[PDB]
Amino acid sequence: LISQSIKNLKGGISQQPDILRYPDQGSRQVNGWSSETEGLQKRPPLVFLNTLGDNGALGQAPYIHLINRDEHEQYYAVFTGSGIRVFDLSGNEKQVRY
Amino acid sequence: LISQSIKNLKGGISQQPDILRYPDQGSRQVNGWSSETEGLQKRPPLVF
Amino acid sequence: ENVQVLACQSISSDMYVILRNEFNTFLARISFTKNAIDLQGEPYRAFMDMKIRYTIPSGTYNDDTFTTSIHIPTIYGANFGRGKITVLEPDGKITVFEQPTAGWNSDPWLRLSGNLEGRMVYIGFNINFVYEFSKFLIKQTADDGSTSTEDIGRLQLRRAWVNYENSGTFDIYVENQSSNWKYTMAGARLGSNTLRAGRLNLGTGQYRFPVVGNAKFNTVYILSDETTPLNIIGCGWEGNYLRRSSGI
Amino acid sequence: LNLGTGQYRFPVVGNAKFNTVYILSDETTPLNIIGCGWEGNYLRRSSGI
Amino acid sequence: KTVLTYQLDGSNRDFNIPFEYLARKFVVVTLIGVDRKVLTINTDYRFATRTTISLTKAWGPADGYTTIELRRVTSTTDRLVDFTDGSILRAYDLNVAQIQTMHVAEEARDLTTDTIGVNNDGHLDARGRRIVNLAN
Amino acid sequence: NVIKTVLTYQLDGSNRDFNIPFEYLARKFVVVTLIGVDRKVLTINTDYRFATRTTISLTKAWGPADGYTTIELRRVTSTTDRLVDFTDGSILRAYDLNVAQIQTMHVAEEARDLTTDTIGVNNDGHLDARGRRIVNLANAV
Amino acid sequence: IKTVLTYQLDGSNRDFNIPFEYLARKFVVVTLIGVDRKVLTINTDYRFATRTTISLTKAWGPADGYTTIELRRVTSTTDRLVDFTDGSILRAYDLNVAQIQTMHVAEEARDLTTDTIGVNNDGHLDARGRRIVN
Amino acid sequence: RSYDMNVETAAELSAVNDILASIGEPPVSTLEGDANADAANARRILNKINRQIQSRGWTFNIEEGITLLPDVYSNLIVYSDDYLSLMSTSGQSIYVNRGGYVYDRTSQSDRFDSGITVNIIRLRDYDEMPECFRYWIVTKASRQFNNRFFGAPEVEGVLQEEEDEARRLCMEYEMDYGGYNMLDGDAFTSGLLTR
Amino acid sequence: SYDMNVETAAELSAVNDILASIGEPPVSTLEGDANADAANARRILNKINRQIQSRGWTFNIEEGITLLPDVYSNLIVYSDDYLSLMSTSGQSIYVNRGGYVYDRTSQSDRFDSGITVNIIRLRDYDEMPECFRYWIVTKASRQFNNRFFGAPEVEGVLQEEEDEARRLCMEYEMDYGGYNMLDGDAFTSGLLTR
Amino acid sequence: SYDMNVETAAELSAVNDILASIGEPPVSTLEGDANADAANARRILNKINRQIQSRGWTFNIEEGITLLPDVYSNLIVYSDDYLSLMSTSGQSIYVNRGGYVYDRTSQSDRFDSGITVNIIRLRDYDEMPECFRYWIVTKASRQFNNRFFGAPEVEGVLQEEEDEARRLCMEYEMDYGGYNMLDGDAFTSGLLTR
Repeated sequence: LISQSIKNLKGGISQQPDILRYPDQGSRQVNGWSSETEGLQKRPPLVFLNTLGDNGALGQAPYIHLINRDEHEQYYAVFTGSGIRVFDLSGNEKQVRY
Repeated sequence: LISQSIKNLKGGISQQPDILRYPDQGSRQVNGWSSETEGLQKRPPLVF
Repeated sequence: ENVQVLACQSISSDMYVILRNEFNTFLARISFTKNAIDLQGEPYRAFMDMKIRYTIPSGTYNDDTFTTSIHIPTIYGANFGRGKITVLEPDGKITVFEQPTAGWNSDPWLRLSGNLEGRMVYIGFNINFVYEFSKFLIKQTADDGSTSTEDIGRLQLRRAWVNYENSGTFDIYVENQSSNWKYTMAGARLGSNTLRAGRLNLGTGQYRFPVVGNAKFNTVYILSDETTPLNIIGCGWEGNYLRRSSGI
Repeated sequence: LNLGTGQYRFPVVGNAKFNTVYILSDETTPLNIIGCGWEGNYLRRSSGI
Repeated sequence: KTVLTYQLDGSNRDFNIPFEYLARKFVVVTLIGVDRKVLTINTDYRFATRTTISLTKAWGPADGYTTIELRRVTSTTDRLVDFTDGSILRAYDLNVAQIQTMHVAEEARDLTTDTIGVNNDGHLDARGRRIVNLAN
Repeated sequence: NVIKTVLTYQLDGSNRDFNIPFEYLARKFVVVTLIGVDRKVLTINTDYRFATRTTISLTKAWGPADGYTTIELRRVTSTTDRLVDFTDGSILRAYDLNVAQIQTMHVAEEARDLTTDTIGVNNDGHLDARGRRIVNLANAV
Repeated sequence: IKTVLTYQLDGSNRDFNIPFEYLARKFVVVTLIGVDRKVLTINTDYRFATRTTISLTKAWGPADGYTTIELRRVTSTTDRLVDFTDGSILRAYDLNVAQIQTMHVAEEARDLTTDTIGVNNDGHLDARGRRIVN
Repeated sequence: RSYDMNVETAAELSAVNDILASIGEPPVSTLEGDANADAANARRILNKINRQIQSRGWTFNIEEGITLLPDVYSNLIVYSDDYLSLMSTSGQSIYVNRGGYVYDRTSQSDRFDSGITVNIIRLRDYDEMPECFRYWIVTKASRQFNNRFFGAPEVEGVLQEEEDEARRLCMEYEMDYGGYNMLDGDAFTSGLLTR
Repeated sequence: SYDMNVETAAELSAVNDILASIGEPPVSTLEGDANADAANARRILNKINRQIQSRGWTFNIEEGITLLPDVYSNLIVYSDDYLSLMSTSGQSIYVNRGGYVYDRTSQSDRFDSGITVNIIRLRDYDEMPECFRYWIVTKASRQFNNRFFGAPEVEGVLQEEEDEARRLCMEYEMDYGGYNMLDGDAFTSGLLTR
Repeated sequence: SYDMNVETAAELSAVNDILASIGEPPVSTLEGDANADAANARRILNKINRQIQSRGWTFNIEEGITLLPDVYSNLIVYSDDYLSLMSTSGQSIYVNRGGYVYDRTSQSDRFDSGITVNIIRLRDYDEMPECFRYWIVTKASRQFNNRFFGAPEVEGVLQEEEDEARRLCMEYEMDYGGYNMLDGDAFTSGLLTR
């Protein structure tokens, strides 16, 4: 009769064979956050801020960059590929003249 | 009665004597690809 | 299921995510705050995706069917393709609505049971947590850090334990080749100063559950879709080990 | 396709020094070899060192 | 008191209900009549207050439908409470969980008094009826 | 069938101890009545005591003489007042849930008591009037 | 709807189906009424072929003297399926099983009407055969 | 809390608790559902041993002269799995089961007209058993569930002694209960003492 | 099986002594606070209380008591409090089938007017001689020390105590019963008549 | 050898108990899903089923049964279901040569009109007394615990169980056969004639 204990669950998915994985690693970890103090938790929940329009509004592949210039000047800028749509972090569109 | 297990087959050919080879090494490996995740596989095929 | 994720970028300890649906795109926020209630007045942090706090509009309740119904597009501004939506009242009451088969875009309405017209309901989809465990082999560290596992013997496993702290509603499924058993840790133990009628059931402890069989063929996964939190500190196992060929 | 995962235990019998094992495949299907074990009686008479 | 007949003469809409019920769907209203008729809810009877139902039109003795007999049929399959993993328990939850079963039992014990039943004296009172098919 | 909460044990002479098999939830929920020509319910300490957890000992011993052919000990669990009722901040104790669940089961077993009250079938294929008079009853045709 | 149902017995039918949502299994009792009540044991004579059928082994009939297979569900008041215990997680499956069992007892309490004397056309009380006793 | 409460419990459920107390783990609340393995295994080892303790014939178990009856149409009497033993009343039992039907080995007939009389050990449940045995069915199940799953040798070595004490008490139970007599109650030497 | 939903101060000192057996501090009330060990101790005390009464003892075996059938039912409830029904003379004929006494021999569950049976019935722990009250604890002090805290050296001392307790218990009735070989039995009392 | 290609619910509970013997979870069906352990358990149950029947037991040994030769062939098939053909009185003369009964003494494989032989024939596990049905499992519970999961401490307890099972089995026929020394045999029944 033998027993073993994995002290912490800090490692995430490992695709190495099971005979080679370290004790912490596991096969699947979805929607989880492996903190050091409490080993595994559920990810913090998404909180809805705003809806930014239809699916194609931002385009199939936008390049989105965050302009963190100041505490009050945090803005997101998306490049639709057809134009620029800038969003305040509260979700409010900021007009971009061209 | 003793048993031993070579955990991985990552090393390739070794021409050193058998009494000196490390456990992973082997005498011949032709058309094989020793990946870390799956130890030995067949080489990917040539595509014309 | 269908949420195409545009590039999130963390600002401080808060991550701002942009998603597609594909009916309407949104900006959402993830913040790793240990002890906060993400929305105002919410009874406990509810780990539900897309949390919104909606004060119900007056026109919704109908006396004849005795239901109060809220349109999903009105609540979020967008119709959603799939998912289970939990509506949490200010009190602990939770009503979970599974997706209409067509989607939540065919029929949007969430038909809450009572007459709620001035209540504030925190509505959101459910996050699904899945953590499979690596197979329970005997892993012995070498003199060096690398760990090697003894696979040269039969390890028949008899029990296993998950040590948790302040967590709830988790289900641990042990599946042998043909068995599929599920064991649920549901909260504080009866009689604890923690289990109370109106408070969240969050408890600390070790849940010992039986995993029986060859280690090589047994799989354990922990799955939780509930609104409550989860913590997993450690995991043990015991079991008979008998390698006949005394190695090395 | 018949592709499977497992341990195939096969009998290799005899002095280790004179036994050779080779794996040969010319088939269209893939191959993976993770580890290899062996067991066997060991008896050194002269208890060394 | 799951059953009580409210024999009313005119188109009287108001009929108070004294059996506390768990939901609207449990109180079923029929008019005692030459033929008993189950009046549907939205179309025919509406709950003015939880306590009082209020019928539309109300039929009558002049009509074939006569007296109105409302009663409680508390469903035994559709459980009002479904305990799930927290989901904070609610005091209101456990108490209602037990009240539904107490209600089913209490209204089922009146499906006997409609027959022979027992008077306070302790005697099984036939209501002046004739026992047929008996053997000596 | 059979009825497990109403038991009537014959009365002869000085047998003054009768046993209560049914699981009763409180000492006030068992009613002991001396059925005979006139039913007489007996009071908790003046007449019947509860010798053990499951035995009732009558003080006087009543026989066929005073009327009183049989004694019926039956269970009456109060449907109105719940023995334990949860509140918002209460610690949930395995005793409270247990007493609560045990009371509803008891109320439904009182439906077998309802079979005992009305005329209902006994072990034999015989409708049983269980020692009570069929009052009223009309006439013969 | 409905806990107590009776079938008809002919010599060669042995499979009868059970409508009610029985918890456990010990809870269904199968008594061959016939001329004289006779209870069937769990495996010697009748056996639960599917969750929803009770298949007799002997295939009784009137030739044996028994008609009208009566298979009714009697929930047990004493043998509770859930016993809460201190120090054990309050799982929701437990509370729900407790509530389901007590509501099953009450549901069968609602069937005693099928059990009693019975009212014929008019108010006539009826006793079909069944000589009143005591 | 009232002293005046007599409330009961599942004698079957309390037996499965005693098994899980023995191996060492917290009491499991409800046996229902085929998810928990420990309950299913502890319940099955309870059932699989219930059919052994009963199979060994004891005086109460052995019904005597029970008349099994043939089906009118096929004249064959079924041998169930609840019939732990079926043996002739007197000696040299002639009944065996062939294809699940009582067969008379001596006359080679599966067809019986009018019935057979035999000593059946019927299989009955934990709750119809004498307390003496209800202890011993559990504490024998408390060994094999300790054997097959929690193989620590030191507590099986403790528990063995208990199963043996239980056997001694169980045996004492019927030597009283059967009340068997050498010289006044048997078949042979009751007849010799007639004056 | 009767289950434990009531409390007693004299019984509370027994569960304290079963928690002493591991090395645990005494509880103060058996309220239901999540003390797994105390709960388990109450379980082992009750589970062993129903052995010590089951082994028949002289004060335990009520002799020649009449169980009365319920008049309308015509059957007698054979409850789980009746540890051993037996019979008064020989070849006891009563067995539990369902929950009711059944005459094994006459194949009848129906009785009119009762039975003289020798019944050993459950009595509370408190309603027990002090000699046994020690031994019910110190036998429970073994199995509770074997099922949760499996240390061998604190058990091997305890087993030597359980036996002493049993000796003292046995000594208790051989006085209390007062059993006479040649002047008090059924056979060789009749032979000594002059 | 008859091989296992059919299933039975009463037999399924036996393979569950052989998988309990290692410490494995119960199977639910013996479909053929790759459960090596269940397959091996079915093999050991069948392989030991053909011992317990082979050791002759009273209900197993059909006595005086007649095997009939096929009329045109003139030989009798001696199949693998016949565990022990023997003969009725002494010096059994029938042996299996090829697949047919051969008279060892008269050197003939050809028979006309049959033979009275005492045959022990294979019967299913289900067609077995409950006393043996336990012991066929708990003997298979040893060899399956010796061939795949070779732990010594869970075997040494099991061997002490196999023996108890054998005792109980042996007790079963010494009642069931009802064998009489001085009133029922062939020799000393004849001596007691007055």
